Amino acid sequence: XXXXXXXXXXXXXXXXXXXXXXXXXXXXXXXXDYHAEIQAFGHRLQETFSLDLLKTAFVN
Amino acid sequence: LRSRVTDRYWRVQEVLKHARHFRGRKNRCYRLAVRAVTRAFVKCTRARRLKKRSLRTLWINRITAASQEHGLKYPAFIINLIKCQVELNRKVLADLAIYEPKTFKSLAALAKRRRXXXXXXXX
Amino acid sequence: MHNIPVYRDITHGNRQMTVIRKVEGDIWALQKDVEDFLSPLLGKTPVTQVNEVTGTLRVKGYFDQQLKAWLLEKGF
Amino acid sequence: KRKTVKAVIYRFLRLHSGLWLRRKAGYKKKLWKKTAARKRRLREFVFCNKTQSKLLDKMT
Amino acid sequence: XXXXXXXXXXXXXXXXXXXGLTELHPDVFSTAPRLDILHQVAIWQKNFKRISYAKTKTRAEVRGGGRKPWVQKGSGRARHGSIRSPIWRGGGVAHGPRGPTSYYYMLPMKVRVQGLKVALTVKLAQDDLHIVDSLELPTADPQYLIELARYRRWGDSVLLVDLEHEDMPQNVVAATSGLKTFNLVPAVGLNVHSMLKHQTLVLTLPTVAFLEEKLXXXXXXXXX
Amino acid sequence: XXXXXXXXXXXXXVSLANLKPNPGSRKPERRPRGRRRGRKCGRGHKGERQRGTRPRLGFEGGQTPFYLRIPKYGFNEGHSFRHQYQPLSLNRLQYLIDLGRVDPTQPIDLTQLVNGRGVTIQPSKRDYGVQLVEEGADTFKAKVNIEVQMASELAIAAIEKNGGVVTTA
RNA sequence: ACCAAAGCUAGCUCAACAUAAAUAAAAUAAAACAUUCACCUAACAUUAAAGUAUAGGAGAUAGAAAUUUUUAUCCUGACGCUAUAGAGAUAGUACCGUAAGGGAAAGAUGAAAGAAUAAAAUAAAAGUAAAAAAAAGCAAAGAUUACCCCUUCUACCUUUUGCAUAAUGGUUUAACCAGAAAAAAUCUAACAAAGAGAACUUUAGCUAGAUACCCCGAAACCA
RNA sequence: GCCUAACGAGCCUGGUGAUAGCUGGUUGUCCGAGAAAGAAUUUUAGUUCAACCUUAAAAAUACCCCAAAAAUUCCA
RNA sequence: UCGGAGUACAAAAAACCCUCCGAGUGAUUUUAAUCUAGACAAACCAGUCAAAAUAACCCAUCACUUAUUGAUCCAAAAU
Repeated sequence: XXXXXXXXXXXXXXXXXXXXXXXXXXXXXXXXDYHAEIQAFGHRLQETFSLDLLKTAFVN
Repeated sequence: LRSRVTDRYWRVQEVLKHARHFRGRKNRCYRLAVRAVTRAFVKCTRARRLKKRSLRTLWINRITAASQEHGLKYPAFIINLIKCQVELNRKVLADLAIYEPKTFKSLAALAKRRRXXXXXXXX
Repeated sequence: MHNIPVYRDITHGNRQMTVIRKVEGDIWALQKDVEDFLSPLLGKTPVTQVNEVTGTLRVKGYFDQQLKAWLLEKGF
Repeated sequence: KRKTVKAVIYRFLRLHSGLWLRRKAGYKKKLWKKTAARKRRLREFVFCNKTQSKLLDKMT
Repeated sequence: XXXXXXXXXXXXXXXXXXXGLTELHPDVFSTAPRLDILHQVAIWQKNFKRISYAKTKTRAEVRGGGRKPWVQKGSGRARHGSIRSPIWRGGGVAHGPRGPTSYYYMLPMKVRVQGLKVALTVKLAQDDLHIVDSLELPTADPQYLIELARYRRWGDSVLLVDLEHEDMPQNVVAATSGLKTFNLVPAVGLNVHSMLKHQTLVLTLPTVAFLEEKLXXXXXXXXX
Repeated sequence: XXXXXXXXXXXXXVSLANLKPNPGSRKPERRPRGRRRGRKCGRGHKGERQRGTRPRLGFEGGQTPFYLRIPKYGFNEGHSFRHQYQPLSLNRLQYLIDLGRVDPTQPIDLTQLVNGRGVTIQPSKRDYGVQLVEEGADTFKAKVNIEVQMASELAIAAIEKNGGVVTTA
């Protein structure tokens, strides 16, 4: 349909003159959970312990 | 019954999107944009074909220079490298001819050594 | 009624090919029997089966007499 | 529907197999200097060439 | 000879009953359903229903005149004839639909018959076909039909072929009134288009009788 | 075998969207638009072949036509006034006897032969006769009466030999 | 952001149903032309006979008749199209010609002016913004710097033995605009000595579907 | 010469979308193969079958070809 | 339009407003009756050779050797 492509072209052209600020909560598209992040963090790096301290480390 | 709709306008939009940075109507008008695009692609192919030639010539010039610094010419150095069973490309040889004068000096020394040994064995 | 279908297929004007249609039972076994039967006689076994929703047995030669005799005596 | 050319229908004969037949020309006149064998073989029939036979077939 | 045995479940359609037993022998069944025949039948059924009312005007049918707008040479302009020409924006199209036609064609009887037969086989082996002794709708209300379709877990689209069109008002009245899911049609009016339109088929004993009679007579007429 | 394989798996119920033709059923009609054949639409460069005014068929280009150089005969004269007679083989007849068709003498006639789909329709044939040309007559079945317009010598021979009756009208 | 596009609605085509007189030509086709020419002026229903019987510079083409077969109303619209499409039509007006006659262009705010709600502001054209160190360029690419000089390359199309050619066409942009015919055949399916919905064909045929033959232009002739 | 600003025969409308073998034109992708001359024609700027070519199938064999022989014509 | 000799060197074919000569027939004697294979040449259409069988008897020379003609439809001495 031409309406969806005109709307997509208008949104993509509207984002050029307007730049929205980066948001931390809406950053990731999928749902962000603590356990998912620390799990991947444990799978990537060699060894990871103290999940509570790890979560606390990213807390400000 | 069909319609022209957005098809032609999108094709023109694409061509003009590829026609950016061009000078004059060629970055504006569609036809001149296409005419310039064809030439641009032909020149892309041709220059990408001759790029190896230009780089090769440049490398040959550099190696010729570095060789002439040691008292011998380019062809003699090439021959000596061939009889020395050296398959080293002229790119790396030029890189050594720039950054590492010691290696090229060693190769030139071995070159003059092989040349003098051949000239002494022939006599 | 008449016993079995027999299809004489013409691919071109002067060119002729034989075509059989599935009747009773599965086509594979009968095809194997056709191969084993035509192998000593013809010397080769160029048997090909074309199956969409039904099937077609195609060979190179004219066996149609032996075809009719076989499918008669068998009863299929 | 198509109209068959009568010019072909009169002097040509098509068989059931699609073969065309025509009379040999030249028997009509000036037979005085001609050999009797020539006339004899010109009184018989002859089959048309396939190329022209197809053309005459399309007209019938 | 392979005899197919199909179980006919008799439903008294009041509620909560799936229990019924009748032994049916649908010799109409075919081994492999033909997709090509079905497709050709569908395409044809779509074809003879075309009105072919598309119309336009060729340059000869244009109201405009055939006068030359200017001299051929010396004018400085391009060579041009009447302004009703297709090259002119005041003209029409030459290849246009304007010339009428008929998109239908005559399909062999054996083809369409084998089409309905094969389609019936498709609906049969797909478990979407059910056979009943009769049909009862005492209350005759939409809610009853809906809750019946939901409780008995019938298909999303069910084609009901039962009546001979000459009787049973109580059913037809409720069945033909404001129902998208269920469709009605006489046993003598059963067609392949209607079957392919729905995902589920429900037939009664007389319907199956006349159907198998017609289909056996057509298969026997096509085999002979 | 295909019925069991089609009934075993659960398919999509074959919606109208799942209808597909067999391979090579319908041709992908060629459209002249493209860079495949440039601008001439396969008509070639110029000539009268390009134009829609191209010369009529049956024309040799101005030289004396093929059909005009051919003499005349009465081949076509026949197809008009010829007396039509259709030959029938005794093999077909004995085949009809073997098909379990009507045995007795009395009902047998051309009409019954029409109902048996064993006759040739002659709508464009005026004054249609019926003839019998002998074939497949070896050891054919016996006691069968046949009524035809004019029967050939070997036909009457073959029929009478096995005890059949030839009725000439 | 400027001239600007983008947002709707009149409107109609076609099918069905209801309801004061008197042989016209020619251009053209037969690649010339002369006898000839389906066609058109008024009456002329279906199937089949049949593109047959015949006619024709026996060339192109024209072409029946005898005879055959047929059938009751009631059931309405769109795999037709929108301001360049469909009628020309918001109209035969404005305007042109002495006259006959020829024949156009032309509306959008919002539910409500209650007159600042809208939402993009990108088509060809100039403004915000010009060339820039003694340098060459069918208008770019490889390098190179967030720009350029240097090096590598004889416009497109048409027509032709051959065109960057000082041969042809084009100011640019938008839009409009030019391959629609199945006999025999190849192919996919139905049945098979039969196919095909009372019509034809047939020593594997028959039936159905699917595959190939585009536009503009005269000088003139006739009424 | 003139007959409503151009008369070797006015203009308007209709036949008419007259006729044009000519000239100017004919739009998306990819893959395989791939043509420059035999005789005729009120014909040479056009046609009709050969000289080629392409698609889809079958049955064959074909060429480069030495001495037996008449640059080739034939064949291991 | 056609035939022969060169251009066109040891089977074909091959052009030019290149080059030599010839024909639309002339005459003398015997006379070519029916049809079966199989080939040459050949775009179409026109041109050459001919074993052998049957009925009845028992084509040939010059004009160097070959040329020396005409495909359809339509008319006539009569079939």
